[PDB]
Amino acid sequence: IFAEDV
Amino acid sequence: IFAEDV
Amino acid sequence: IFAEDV
Amino acid sequence: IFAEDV
Amino acid sequence: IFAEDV
Amino acid sequence: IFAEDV
Repeated sequence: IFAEDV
Repeated sequence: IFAEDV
Repeated sequence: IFAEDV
Repeated sequence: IFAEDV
Repeated sequence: IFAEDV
Repeated sequence: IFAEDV
């Protein structure tokens, strides 16, 4: 899993 | 931005 | 708003 | 998996 | 079961 | 905002 909020 | 690889 | 169940 | 971004 | 109220 | 996942 890769996840981000940017 | 929200992004994911799952 | 981003919401999920996976 | 639960996820939420707000 | 998913419920989302906005 | 309400999210419920069951």
